Amino acid sequence: LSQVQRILRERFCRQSPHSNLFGVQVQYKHLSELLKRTALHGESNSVLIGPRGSGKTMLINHALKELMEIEEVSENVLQVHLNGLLQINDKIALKEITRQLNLENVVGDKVFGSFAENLSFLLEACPVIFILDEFDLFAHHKNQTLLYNLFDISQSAQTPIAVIGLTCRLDILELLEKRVKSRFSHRQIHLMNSFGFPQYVKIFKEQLSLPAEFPDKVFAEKWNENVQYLSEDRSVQEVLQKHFNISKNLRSLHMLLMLALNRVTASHPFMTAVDLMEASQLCSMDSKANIVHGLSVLEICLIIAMKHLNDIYEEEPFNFQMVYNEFQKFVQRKAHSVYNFEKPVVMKAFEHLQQLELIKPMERTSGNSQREYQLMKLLLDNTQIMNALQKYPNCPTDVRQWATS
Amino acid sequence: ENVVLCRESQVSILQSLFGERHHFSFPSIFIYGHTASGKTYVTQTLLKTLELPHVFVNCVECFTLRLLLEQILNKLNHLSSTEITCETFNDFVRLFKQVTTAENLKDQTVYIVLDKAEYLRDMEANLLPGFLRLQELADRNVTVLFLSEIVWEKFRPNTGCFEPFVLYFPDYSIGNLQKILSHDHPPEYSADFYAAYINILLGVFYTVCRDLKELRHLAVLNFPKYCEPVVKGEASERDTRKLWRNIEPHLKKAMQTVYLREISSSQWEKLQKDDYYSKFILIAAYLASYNPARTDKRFFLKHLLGPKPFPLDRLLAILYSIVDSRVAPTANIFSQITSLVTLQLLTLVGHDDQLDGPKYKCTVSLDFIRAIARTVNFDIIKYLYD
Amino acid sequence: SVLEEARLRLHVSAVPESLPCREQEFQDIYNFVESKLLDHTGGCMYISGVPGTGKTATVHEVIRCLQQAAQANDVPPFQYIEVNGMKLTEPHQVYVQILQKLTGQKATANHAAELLAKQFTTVLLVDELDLLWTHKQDIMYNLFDWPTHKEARLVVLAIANTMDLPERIMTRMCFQPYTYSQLQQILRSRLKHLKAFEDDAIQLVARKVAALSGDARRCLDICRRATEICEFSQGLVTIAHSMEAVDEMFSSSYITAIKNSSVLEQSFLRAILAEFRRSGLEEATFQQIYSQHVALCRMEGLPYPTMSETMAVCSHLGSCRLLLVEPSRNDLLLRVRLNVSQDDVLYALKD
Amino acid sequence: TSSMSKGCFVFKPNSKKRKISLPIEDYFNKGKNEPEDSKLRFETYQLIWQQMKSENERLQEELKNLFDNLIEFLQKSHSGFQKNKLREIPTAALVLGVNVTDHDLTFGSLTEALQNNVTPYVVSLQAKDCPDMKHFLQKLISQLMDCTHYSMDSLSSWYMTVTQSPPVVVILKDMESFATKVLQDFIIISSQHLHEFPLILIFGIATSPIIIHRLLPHAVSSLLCIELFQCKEHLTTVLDKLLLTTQFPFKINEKVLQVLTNIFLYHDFSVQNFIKGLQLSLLEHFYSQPLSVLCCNLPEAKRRINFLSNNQCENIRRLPSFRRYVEKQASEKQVALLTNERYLKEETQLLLENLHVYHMNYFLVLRCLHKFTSSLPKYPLGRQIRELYCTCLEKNIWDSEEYASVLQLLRMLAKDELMTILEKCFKVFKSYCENHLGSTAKRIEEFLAQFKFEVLRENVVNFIDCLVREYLLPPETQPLHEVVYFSAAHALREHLNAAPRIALHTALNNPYYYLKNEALKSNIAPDICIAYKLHLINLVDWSEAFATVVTAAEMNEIIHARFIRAVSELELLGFIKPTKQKTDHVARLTW
Amino acid sequence: DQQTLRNLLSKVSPSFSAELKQLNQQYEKLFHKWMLQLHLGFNIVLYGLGSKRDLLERFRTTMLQDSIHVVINGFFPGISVKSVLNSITEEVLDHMGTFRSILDQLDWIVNKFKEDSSLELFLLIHNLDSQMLRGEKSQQIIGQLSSLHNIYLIASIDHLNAPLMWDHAKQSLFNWLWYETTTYSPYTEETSYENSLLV
DNA sequence: ATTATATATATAT
DNA sequence: ATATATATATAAT
Ligand SMILES: Nc1ncnc2c1ncn2[C@@H]1O[C@H](COP(=O)(O)OP(=O)(O)OP(=O)(O)O)[C@@H](O)[C@H]1O
Ligand SMILES: Nc1ncnc2c1ncn2[C@@H]1O[C@H](COP(=O)(O)OP(=O)(O)OP(=O)(O)O)[C@@H](O)[C@H]1O
Ligand SMILES: [K+]
Ligand SMILES: [Mg+2]
Ligand SMILES: [Mg+2]
Ligand SMILES: [Mg+2]
Repeated sequence: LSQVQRILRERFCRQSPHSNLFGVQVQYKHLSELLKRTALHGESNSVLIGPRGSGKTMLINHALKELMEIEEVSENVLQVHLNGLLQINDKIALKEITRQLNLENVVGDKVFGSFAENLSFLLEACPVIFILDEFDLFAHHKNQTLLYNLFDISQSAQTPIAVIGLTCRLDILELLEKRVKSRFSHRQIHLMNSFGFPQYVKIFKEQLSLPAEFPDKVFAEKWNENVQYLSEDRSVQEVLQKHFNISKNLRSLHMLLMLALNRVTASHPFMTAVDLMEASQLCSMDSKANIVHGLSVLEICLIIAMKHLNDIYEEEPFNFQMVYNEFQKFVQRKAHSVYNFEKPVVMKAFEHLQQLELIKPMERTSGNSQREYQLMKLLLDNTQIMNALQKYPNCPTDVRQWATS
Repeated sequence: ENVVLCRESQVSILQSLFGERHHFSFPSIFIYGHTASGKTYVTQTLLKTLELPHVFVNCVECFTLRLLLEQILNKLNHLSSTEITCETFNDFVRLFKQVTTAENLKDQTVYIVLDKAEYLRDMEANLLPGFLRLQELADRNVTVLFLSEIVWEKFRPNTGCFEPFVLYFPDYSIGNLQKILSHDHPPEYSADFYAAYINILLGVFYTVCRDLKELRHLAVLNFPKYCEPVVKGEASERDTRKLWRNIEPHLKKAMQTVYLREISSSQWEKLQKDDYYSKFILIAAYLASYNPARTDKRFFLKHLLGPKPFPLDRLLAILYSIVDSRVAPTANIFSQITSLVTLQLLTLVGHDDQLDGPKYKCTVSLDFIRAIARTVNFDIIKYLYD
Repeated sequence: SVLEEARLRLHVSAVPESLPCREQEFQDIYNFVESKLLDHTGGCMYISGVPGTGKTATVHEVIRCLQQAAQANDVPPFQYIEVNGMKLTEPHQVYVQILQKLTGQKATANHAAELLAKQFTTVLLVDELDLLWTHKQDIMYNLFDWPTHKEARLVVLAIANTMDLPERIMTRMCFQPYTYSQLQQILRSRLKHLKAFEDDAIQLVARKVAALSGDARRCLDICRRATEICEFSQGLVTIAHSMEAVDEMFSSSYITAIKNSSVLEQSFLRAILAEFRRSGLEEATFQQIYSQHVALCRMEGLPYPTMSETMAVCSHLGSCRLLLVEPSRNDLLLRVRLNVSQDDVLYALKD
Repeated sequence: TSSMSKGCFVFKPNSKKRKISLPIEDYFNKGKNEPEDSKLRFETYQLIWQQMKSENERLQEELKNLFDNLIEFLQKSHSGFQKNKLREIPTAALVLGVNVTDHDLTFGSLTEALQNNVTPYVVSLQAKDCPDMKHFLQKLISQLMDCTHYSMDSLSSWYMTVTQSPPVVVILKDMESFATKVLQDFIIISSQHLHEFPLILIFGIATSPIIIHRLLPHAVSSLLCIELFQCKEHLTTVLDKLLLTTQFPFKINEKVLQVLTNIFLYHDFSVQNFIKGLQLSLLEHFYSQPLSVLCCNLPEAKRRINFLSNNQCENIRRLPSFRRYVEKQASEKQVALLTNERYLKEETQLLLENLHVYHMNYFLVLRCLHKFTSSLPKYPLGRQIRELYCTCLEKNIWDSEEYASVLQLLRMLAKDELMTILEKCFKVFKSYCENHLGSTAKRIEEFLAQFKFEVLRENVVNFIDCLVREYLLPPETQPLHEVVYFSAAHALREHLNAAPRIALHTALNNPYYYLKNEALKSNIAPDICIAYKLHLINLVDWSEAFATVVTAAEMNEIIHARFIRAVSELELLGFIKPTKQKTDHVARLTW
Repeated sequence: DQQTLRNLLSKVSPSFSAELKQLNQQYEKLFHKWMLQLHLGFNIVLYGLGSKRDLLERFRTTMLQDSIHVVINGFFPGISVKSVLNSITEEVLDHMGTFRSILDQLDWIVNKFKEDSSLELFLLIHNLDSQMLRGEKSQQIIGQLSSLHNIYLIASIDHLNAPLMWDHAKQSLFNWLWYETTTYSPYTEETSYENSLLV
């Protein structure tokens, strides 16, 4: 159906405010009590919140939404968003604050002696909330001037200000300087994924569920029931265990559900256990084994020689002349007269491997050395070599015999 | 005009992921594959077929971060409808929302396909996370594609990023290559006549090449040689063992000559239609680089692992030992040593000092030395090893 | 209520008019500046210490009391300048700021330097001496060299965080970190007339912070958050609330991040530990760690790991800084170091 | 003034009115012999040099064969783009020689040839100002303009603007010098916009054409269409039209010739250094000889004889060639010449025409001898006109025994071979007109008119032997030869190439040679000359050995501080580098 | 022994004083031949044993008295080809600016020389074999300076292996004229900086 | 492979 | 146009 695809494509791709919170309640309480205290009083506080995909932008957006429904709040609060990937300098960062506070007409051509004097005139023309998304890249500026000026204006000035800080770094209080550390109230909120696998199974049913404001109720009843029957199936639980064994992040699950929904149309109205099984295979693909399947026959013959070099002269780099000499014994003695190709063609096979980056320079110096006699290292492990040879579509008989021997 | 052959299921994955126009797709898809497996062709034809407003950008072309941003911006402003300038990535995101709010583009899925993605990492550290998370940043219903030839785990930055859903274009097999090549027929001959030519051509050339681009070019050039016995009248279309025996030895010379670009394709079409002190000093460095210093005294006074760097005081000592005459240490003979370096026949290593920097190497092959030795009537073989 | 005035008092911005425990330094600064203002002579001062001592507040009380003495006609009147190093965009902008503060005219930095050199009862204040450093060290040197001239009649006060600073330039009054007694005096001093805290919480907070660092802002924030966690349990702020607060602001979340991890990343960390036991070094390539990790996944019973998935596992562990890894542009050559100690990892994985 | 904590010491003549400059040739006048002789010698030098530069450049222009093939290739490859993918960029690989210096004219000459025939836009790039892709493209767009962050879309927009048809030609002078990265990038970007930007690339290659494979890998080398194009022959022509013609008055001796030929064949092929060599010799010849104003065109040289200073007339009298010439004469003729300068003037005007007519006689017989010589197999005297010129200038050829074996070989030629030889020899006489050998041209035509073979053949052999004995003769046996000749062999040799290391090696081992004051016959030496000969090296013992020697030769510490300076002098020279195996252990001479 | 000792230790007697006092005049004869050959497109390097700076400074006092000459000392420790370019481009032209590149500055110098023939500059280099100027790029900048017609150059090399810094393309940029000038005065000023780095 | 110096561009004075 | 910060190249560790 059209509207089901619309709602869960907004839910899983363009990640959107939804009411459900799993295992972040005390964290939500501390953040809410803080923004309430900063938004109502003249109090100022600072926060450093969690690894990737752990719902950092989820939790703040609900809280500001919940705060904004208060009629007194919505009249007299101004928000400013700054991301650490967009604004990599304080000059770019200072321009955004004048624009987002709608004071770009007010400031005009006025000249300010200092960075703080520019920020001081802005605030004096009603609390203000600052949100600093992806905070660890603000802390790699030259002198952390934006970090100091936001904390100092919070700690001393009367104007109420909140500095919420969003990072992925557990060692976040070792990249900041001493003086900013002293002005930072050490208020840590931890949205770490502390929930179990039975709790992980319950989330699987709830996120793949249509809401109650859906018009056509009779399809919505049987769709919700069909989720309930599949949620208890043993077949879905083995691949759900595999993905839970990799990661407890819900973004990997939202990757799984979109590809399983990809196979639902008017001809296939309800999901099947086969669809989730087929969805698991695409995400679990191994990248390096796929490339070796698509190499040429001669390109396979080089890497087995390069495998054979690292078992004798262990952890020692090798050049082309190491490789070509090893290849010559296999053509003249081990196998047969065919594949005794010339020296200029085998160069292309080596020059195509380095283009695909299965082989990396030990030392990179362009122009200093020749195409041959350049020390090179194999980036492909021995485990991936033997498995890929077995699944090669028509691998020649003696070539695989050389690989084992 | 353009038809995709033996790419059905992968394509169906692409329009399945695309969906309808108002729907929100993945923020980032990263497509990886070999040298020719329909990365450019399938994606470009599929975006043009559905009339989805899309921008195709080569990354190698735009060598500067700046060049890449207006190239996306200008091409989208043609699609909606003078010159928009943006320097940093922040001004790109602000202006991208400005161009997308036009009436044709407010409720559709705008695509930015990028080709040759292995160079984007060298440009800047924060560019590659910028495009992967672009739909969350811009909030304008955007999908970004990544055409590349390298696996995803190399692309991953150290600090982490949004993860793209990884697809694979599968390699063409030996039958799969055959159907694509036997589609664009030459009109004057039959359909089964051209297929048997493809059958024998892949007989020689599948071993060294599974590239579609190379084999199609090799198929065009040797086709006049294949069809000349029937034109002369010795054979017919049903005399297959006549036709394959004419092209049999001809193709085993194409692999050495045309395939390695020694004789160019322009020549190969026409060929069937027509039916003193510098000489010693390079020898001296070759004896300097490729010999141990312990046996130096034995050879003169009375190759694998590559070059070994040598001092100049060893070099000049060998030079006076092989020239059977008094040689003055003139300015030119010291000027002539560094003429070989700038000509790349020699190379200095280290660069610690220049006049008191004795280090050099002899970067030239064995065959180049044996003719110069033969020119001046000198025996390079006698001094190399016993 | 009762607690809301405790929040109002405990706020860092509410500096008191009379500061406890910094009265001798107040008098000594006051005597040095009164020995230099009344006789119309130019001198120099340097002050340093750890950031939490209270330098700016005490010298601001100094400049206020001289201003009040100036209003009462006790001393000849003085015009006042204050500049902070962190706030400025550029190190050379000090000259243009001193120029506009003293005179109406504005100029470029080198023109301002020449006008200030030609110009020299003004009382300079320079916080944050460290960031005005240049490889010329010209700004630092002429900041010391300007007031020592009869035309100048300038007194310079300086604030920094390393005491051994003005030797490398080619007196040093000092401020000490707070101990138990001064800190407990401050904490009772802000809540002198409100019955809101128990003294056992006061001594635990003061003892903990003076044991760790010796800062004031840390104490005021731990007390303000302790009032919050007491307000959840509804009074009187007991020992339990402050004990919960002190390990809500001082405990490290490295080990609890290790606890709540998935199965395969913990297996990866166990593989790192085992490979370090086998080697004895701090350096181990990604191939060596993976060669142990496949054996661990074999023995535990996990499905056999692909390397393009263990690479994602290693990148996720590096992104949260539990490991130290190279950027992944090279693969199979990633030498890994444990960012955390072996004992914390063995404490976290055992349960 | 030259010493401060800085590296710039420029002096300026400001604040004083000396804006007027000193004209050139005021420094030429080093010895006061005549003031006005020097000005005329410098004018004759300038005229002869500009003539030899013009006839160098015109001859290098004539040696058109190469450009005809390249112009045809340029038009043919663009005929495909005229008709209209994966088009290969057509490229031309010009193999220029090892003579790196010569390439500037060779690349310079090709510019106006292409600019006149096929294309109006030809530009040149060098690696010295192209390190990266931003710099490689910025230089290209600026040179394209006359004939903002520009890109390849800037190139295509410019091309549509100015054409509203012809190809753009871009030549790379030194492909060895270019970095690998920028070459691999430029080929790929240009190929995908071949539809709106037609590009054809010419590469200046110096080495054999295998350099393309090393710099450019196979994945890029198949996007090009490589076609190949291609000093000993250039040198023989330029020697003939500068020295073996009578149009230029100046000549050189055999030892001066031997010096200049040896730097070319042995060290490095460079015809511009040969041009450099004779330009110094022309400068040195009008400097050492005062009466070298007579080295000009012959009607002017007789005019110069008429008006002279009296010291110049005495200067004419003291030539060794002149002194040998007056001695052979009668008794009365000697006192006729020595006393009266007017009788000297008329005799000299005859002798310069005897000098001039001989040089008209000389080479036009050498050209005929080569036509015999190059026909003969096994080439005894030489196969080249440069080699044959050397062996007869040094000494008479028949007086050497090498010429007799040539005569014995020349007797054994068949009838057909002689018909080719005497056809060419008669053609040589017709080629150079106003030749002073009339009867000979007739008898070479009479021998051709004649066509018992063996008896007439010996006349044909004895034709050439008598002729060369008349005219081939070394010019040291001719009076007033010095007026157009220069023999300072060591003076030219050391100036072009000398040996600094033997200047170091001789002086240290032998103090006596530049201080001829019994300083050495087989201790007493300057400070660098004692410490050198001691070593040919731990510094404590090396200090003792110096302290042993210098005290023998001559509370002080004078001897120890000398050891400090005269080893730090030596490590400034290329001898001493400190090491850590001992306190010092180094030997960088070993020769 | 410490370096301070030599300043009071100025009591060394030359042994063969009379005969070395003869080779300053004989090489003073060769001044005018050099001064001839500079104007016509050649260049001079002095090759020998001794300290050629004495004959070079003797050449300045006698000859270049009414010219815009420059003296370059490579034996100075903090010397660069950057400094050699900066001396000309700020003082000789009377220009007051900075340049983005050594190559762009070199282009501005060569183009300003090509525009006007009225300027003549004499580029004296006492030591070109010092390790700062030993660079092929530095010698390339000096050779692109040297090839012009309105600029002149005298040089001296002390090193045993000194022609390493010229190949065939640079032996064409410098039109060298080689001169045996072996005075036997000792290296005094240029050994001063080197005396520090050992005992 | 990283760190230091030189250099190329960009930005602020 | 001077000066400084950032980016890239070359050189040394
Ligand atoms: N406990 C949870 N409750 C509800 N939703 C969750 C929870 N954990 C994860 N999610 C979902 O996973 C996604 C998390 O990504 P989100 O955009 O919120 O920020 P993030 O990716 O954690 O932060 P960053 O982008 O800075 O790494 C959201 O769509 C969210 O709905
Ligand atoms: N399904 C198909 N049917 C017909 N032709 C095809 C098909 N797939 C690819 N081709 C042809 O193969 C050629 C090369 O394919 P493509 O341009 O996708 O290479 P590529 O993989 O993008 O190259 P690279 O890996 O270097 O980026 C195209 O010119 C196209 O005509
Ligand atoms: K010159
Ligand atoms: Mg987020
Ligand atoms: Mg492609
Ligand atoms: Mg302070």
